[PDB]
Amino acid sequence: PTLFPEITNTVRGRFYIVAGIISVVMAVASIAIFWWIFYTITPAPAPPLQNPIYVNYTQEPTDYISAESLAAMNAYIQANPQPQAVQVLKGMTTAQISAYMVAQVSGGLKVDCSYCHNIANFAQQDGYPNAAKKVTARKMMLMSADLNQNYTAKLPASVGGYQITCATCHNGKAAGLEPYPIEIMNTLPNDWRLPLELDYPGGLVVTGRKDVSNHEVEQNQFAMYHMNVSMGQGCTFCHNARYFPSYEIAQKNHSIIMLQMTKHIQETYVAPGGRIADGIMAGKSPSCWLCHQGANIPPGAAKPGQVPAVLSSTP
Amino acid sequence: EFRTSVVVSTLLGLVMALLIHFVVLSSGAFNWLRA
Amino acid sequence: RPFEFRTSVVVSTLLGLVMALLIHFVVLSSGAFNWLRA
Amino acid sequence: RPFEFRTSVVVSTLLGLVMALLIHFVVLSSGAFNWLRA
Amino acid sequence: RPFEFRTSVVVSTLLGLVMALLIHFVVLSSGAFNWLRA
Amino acid sequence: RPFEFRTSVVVSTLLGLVMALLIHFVVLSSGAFNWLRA
Amino acid sequence: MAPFLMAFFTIVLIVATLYFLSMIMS
Amino acid sequence: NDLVPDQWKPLFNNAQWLVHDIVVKTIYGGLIIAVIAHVLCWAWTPWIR
Amino acid sequence: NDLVPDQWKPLFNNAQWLVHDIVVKTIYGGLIIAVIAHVLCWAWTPWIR
Amino acid sequence: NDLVPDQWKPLFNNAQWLVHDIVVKTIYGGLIIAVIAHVLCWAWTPWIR
Amino acid sequence: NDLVPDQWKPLFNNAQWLVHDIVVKTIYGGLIIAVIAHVLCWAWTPWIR
Ligand code: BCL
Ligand code: BCL
Ligand code: BCL
Ligand code: BCL
Ligand code: BCL
Ligand code: BCL
Ligand code: BCL
Ligand code: HEM
Ligand code: HEM
Ligand SMILES: CC(C)=CCC/C(C)=C/C=C/C(C)=C/C=C/C(C)=C/C=C/C=C(C)/C=C/C=C(C)/C=C/C1=C(C)C(=O)CCC1(C)C
Ligand SMILES: CC(C)=CCC\C(C)=C/C=C\C(C)=C\C=C\C(C)=C\C=C\C=C(C)\C=C\C=C(C)\C=C\C1=C(C)C(=O)CCC1(C)C
Repeated sequence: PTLFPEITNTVRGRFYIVAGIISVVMAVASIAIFWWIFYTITPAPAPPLQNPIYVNYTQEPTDYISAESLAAMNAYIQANPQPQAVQVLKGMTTAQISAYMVAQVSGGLKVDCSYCHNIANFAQQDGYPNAAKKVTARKMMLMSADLNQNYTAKLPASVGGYQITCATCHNGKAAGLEPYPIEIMNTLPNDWRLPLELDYPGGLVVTGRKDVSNHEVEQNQFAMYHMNVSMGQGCTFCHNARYFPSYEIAQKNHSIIMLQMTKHIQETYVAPGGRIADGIMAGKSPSCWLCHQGANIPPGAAKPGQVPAVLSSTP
Repeated sequence: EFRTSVVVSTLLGLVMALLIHFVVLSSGAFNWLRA
Repeated sequence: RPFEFRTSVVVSTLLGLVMALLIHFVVLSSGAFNWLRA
Repeated sequence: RPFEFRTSVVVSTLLGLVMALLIHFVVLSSGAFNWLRA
Repeated sequence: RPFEFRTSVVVSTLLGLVMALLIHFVVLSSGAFNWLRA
Repeated sequence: RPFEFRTSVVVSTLLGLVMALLIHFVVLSSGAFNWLRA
Repeated sequence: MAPFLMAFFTIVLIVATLYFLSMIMS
Repeated sequence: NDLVPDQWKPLFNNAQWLVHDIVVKTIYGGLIIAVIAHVLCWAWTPWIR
Repeated sequence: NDLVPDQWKPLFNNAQWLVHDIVVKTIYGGLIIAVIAHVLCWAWTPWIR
Repeated sequence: NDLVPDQWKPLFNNAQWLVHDIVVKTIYGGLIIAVIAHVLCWAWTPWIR
Repeated sequence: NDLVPDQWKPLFNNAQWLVHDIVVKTIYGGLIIAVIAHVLCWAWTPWIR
């Protein structure tokens, strides 16, 4: 009893039913078993870091700190209770100074205290071969305070209260800090560097200028793709792409503050009247990548209220 | 056609094998090729 | 026949060459062997 | 006849040349041998 | 005749010229010789 | 005849001109000679 | 009870398939 | 279709039957190898856990 | 197709059978070499660990 | 196709056999040279280590 | 093709044989010059080091 005798009686047509059924279940089993395998063997995307001090940077494998150094540190706190000859870091007990120095200062550099002072006497300034590193670190703390009070303060609270600290630029490396690594120079010229020469509230402006051409537009686009890499959110993160001169998105204003801040870093600290002398940071001109590292908020940026008050955006 | 089913099944199997190998190797779950 | 022998030969040889290249490149890039200074 | 001899010759010769170039490049770029100031 | 002699001549001559140019350029760019201020 | 004389003439003349231009440009760009303001 | 129900509905699919394919394959 | 069983004569040519036999035996060998590979990979690292 | 066994006569030409024999022997030699290469690479650095 | 052995007569022309002989001898010479080059490069700098 | 040896008569025309002789002698001269150039460049700066 059938109405499709060419489909249910004849072996060729009768076979077509089984063929279709088997192909449908074969394709479904294909897709289902693939996605099953993929979801069972693939690890869960790593849980987002939750450290009290930092945004997404952790210092806590603190193996880099010798035992002799942590031992002498708590001994020093036990005996010396207020700090002795602090030049920055004015409002902190030697216990808080010590906790900050291990969590943020050496936790940002991932180095022992013997990297910067003699562990017998944390207080002595020029009694050891590594005193130059301590004066460099003190000047860097001054620089951090200056960047926090003079550029992070101008950013609204909607951004957050995140403050620049050691791990913000060092990210676990004491020396050998490389802004502009080869990872972020994918389609840019490898020689290209951020043009901190210009006056930045209007330095890369190109639209309708008529006194520039595609060469300046190309320089502008190199800088803008550098910002794209430094903050992975792409090009509309601070632009309404229908009109780039527009300040619609308000991350373009934060970026103006940040451009002024990195220009200030280069002019005041990288090369104050020449980088060879009287200049910290080893002639390493800054980049947005140096601390943002592919995030809109730098991973090594400290959460609001975690840096000392002297280094804070508001002191 | 039997040739069509053979082509489709063989290509699906090869694509599946490559996909599963790549998913398993990228997962870093099994200790294969220093993972 | 369902398949010309020349077609099967071309397909099998090309698949084998592509797979040899792919596996060599995956193994080289893995850095798991210390071959060619790894 | 499954395969013209001229076709097999062209394919084999081109494959050999491409593979020689590829292997030379890979070995030279590896920096694993001091060939050509490496 | 599997291969016209003119075809083999064209292919061999072009391959030789391309290879001579490629090897010259690789050797000159290597800076390994001090030729033409290298 | 395998090779028309006109064809060989065209090919040889074009190859020679291209090679002369290429070598001149490589030598001039090398800055190794102090010719045309180095 | 979801695994129970998915198994239930797949076996009803299969048994339905055996029944009417048995008729078609008669 | 002389070598084909009369059940499958409407579907299989004479040459298609031999190639089908090769395909079936290859699929069976590959299935045995796949079962062995899965048992070995399970004894090594269970993926279900 | 005389040289071909009558089992494979529906599939293989006379010339295709000789080329298939070459392909089979090449695949077998390559398989032996591949097994040797895998044993050597395992004795050198085991990839499964 | 007289010069061709009767085994390979279905595959090789008379002229294709001579060119094949040249190709085979060239491949063999290149193989010997490649083996020598590999032994020399190994004695110089082993790549497997 | 009277000038061609009967071994290569299936492959070479009468005119193609003379051009082939020119090509062979040119390749040999170029090979001698290339060997001399390589020996000179090695005596100057060894690239293998
Ligand atoms: C390590 C364990 C991993 C995993 C990794 C893999 C990998 C890796 C593979 C599979 C593949 C499969 N897995 Mg799985 N699999 C896992 C968990 C599962 C689970 C389960 C719920 O846990 C299931 C049901 C399956 C199910 C399956 C089937 C879909 C398939 C194996 C049989 C098959 O149909 O193809 C059988 C295969 C054949 C019939 C092909 C035969 C081919 C012949 C042998 C040629 C082989 C190529 C040969 C080298 C070429 C030589 C040619 C020369 C010219 C001579 N996997 C876990 C997570 N799974 C295999 C697959 O093929 O996917 C389609 C495969 O690639
Ligand atoms: C890559 C594909 C190559 C090819 C490679 C081979 C190889 C190799 C062989 C053949 C052989 C055969 N091929 Mg063929 N063959 C090709 C193209 C063709 C075509 C085509 C459409 O034109 C046809 C019709 C054939 C037909 C045939 C028959 C003449 C013959 C017998 C097969 C058989 O009975 O299988 C039945 C047997 C099986 C299906 C076994 C299945 C094996 C599975 C994969 C298990 C393998 C176990 C494995 C070896 C163990 C792994 C252990 C590891 C070492 C750890 N081939 C293509 C070009 N062919 C066989 C031969 O001639 O014998 C001398 C054989 O050795
Ligand atoms: C070092 C160990 C690495 C690894 C690296 C490689 C590399 C590298 C290769 C493979 C390849 C293969 N590996 Mg593996 N392999 C590993 C782990 C595994 C494991 C396992 C679960 O652990 C498995 C099952 C396999 C399985 C395999 C097969 C897919 C294949 C070898 C047999 C094959 O079919 O091709 C057999 C190959 C042939 C039949 C080709 C024969 C070709 C002939 C001999 C010509 C060779 C070219 C010749 C130089 C040209 C000369 C021409 C001149 C004109 C004369 N590998 C580990 C991780 N594997 C090989 C492959 O070919 O992939 C397809 C290969 O390239
Ligand atoms: C790159 C391909 C070249 C070519 C290169 C060769 C070479 C080289 C040879 C032949 C030879 C043969 N070729 Mg041929 N051949 C070509 C094109 C063709 C064509 C074509 C469709 O027109 C045909 C029909 C043939 C047919 C043939 C027969 C006339 C003859 C015998 C083969 C045989 O029996 O294999 C059976 C043998 C095998 C299949 C063995 C398989 C070998 C595997 C790879 C194992 C190798 C082991 C390896 C040497 C050890 C490695 C160790 C390392 C040193 C560490 N050739 C193309 C142009 N041919 C052979 C010859 O004439 O003998 C004088 C041979 O020497
Ligand atoms: C230095 C050692 C490097 C390395 C660098 C290279 C380089 C470099 C090459 C190879 C090439 C090859 N290597 Mg290796 N190789 C290494 C490690 C390996 C290993 C191993 C697991 O360790 C293996 C198995 C191989 C395997 C191989 C084969 C794929 C191949 C050599 C034989 C071949 O088939 O072509 C044999 C080659 C021939 C038959 C061609 C013959 C050509 C004739 C002689 C003409 C030559 C050109 C001539 C100048 C033109 C003159 C014309 C004028 C008109 C007269 N290499 C290490 C890492 N290898 C060679 C290759 O050719 O790749 C295809 C090659 O180019
Ligand atoms: C300085 C040493 C450098 C180097 C630089 C070069 C340079 C440079 C060249 C080569 C070239 C070659 N080198 Mg090398 N070579 C080096 C290391 C090596 C090594 C080795 C493992 O170390 C090897 C094996 C080779 C191998 C080779 C061969 C591929 C080739 C030379 C012979 C050949 O086939 O062409 C032989 C060449 C001929 C037969 C062409 C003959 C042409 C005739 C003579 C016309 C010449 C043009 C003439 C001016 C035109 C006049 C026309 C007027 C109308 C009259 N080189 C080191 C690194 N090598 C040469 C080559 O040609 O590449 C294909 C070349 O260009
Ligand atoms: C300054 C030295 C530079 C250098 C710069 C150049 C320059 C520059 C050139 C060459 C060119 C050549 N050089 Mg060099 N060369 C150097 C080092 C080398 C070395 C060596 C290993 O050191 C070698 C082997 C060579 C080899 C060569 C040959 C490839 C070639 C010269 C002969 C040739 O074939 O063309 C011979 C040329 C002819 C037969 C063409 C004759 C054309 C006639 C005379 C017409 C000329 C144009 C005329 C003005 C038109 C008038 C028409 C009016 C209607 C009347 N050079 C150093 C680095 N070399 C020349 C060349 O032509 O490249 C192909 C050339 O252009
Ligand atoms: C946090 C207050 C802070 C400290 C401390 C600090 C220290 C420090 C040292 C000791 C060096 C020299 C390391 C060496 O071995 O040479 C150093 C160098 C660089 N720093 Fe720094 N630094 C601190 C904070 C910051 C911040 C917030 C930035 C980013 C603007 C920054 C940047 C740099 C750079 C660049 C260098 C040069 C690295 C080089 O390549 O040697 N530091 N800092
Ligand atoms: C996307 C990759 C991208 C593009 C494209 C882009 C374009 C662009 C133009 C054309 C200008 C000049 C416009 C003008 O006339 O005012 C411009 C200037 C700025 N941009 Fe930009 N920009 C792109 C990406 C980004 C990203 C991701 C940021 C923010 C992180 C950003 C920011 C800025 C800022 C600030 C300016 C003003 C600079 C100036 O000197 O006034 N852009 N961009
Ligand atoms: C990351 C890494 C390292 C990856 C690598 C791992 C892998 C996958 C390696 C792959 C290896 C493979 C696949 C090698 C393949 C080599 C081949 C095919 C060589 C061919 C030789 C062919 C040759 C010699 C052909 C010669 C031709 C000749 C002599 C021509 C001759 C001629 C022809 C034909 C004529 O008209 C007339 C006569 C004349 C002599 C002029
Ligand atoms: C990245 C990771 C981890 C991947 C995991 C792995 C996965 C996913 C799949 C793994 C393996 C797969 C899919 C392997 C496939 C292997 C094949 C197809 C080999 C073919 C060999 C074919 C061969 C030897 C063919 C030889 C052909 C020859 C000798 C030709 C001969 C000839 C032909 C045919 C002619 O006319 C005449 C000329 C001549 C006689 C020379």
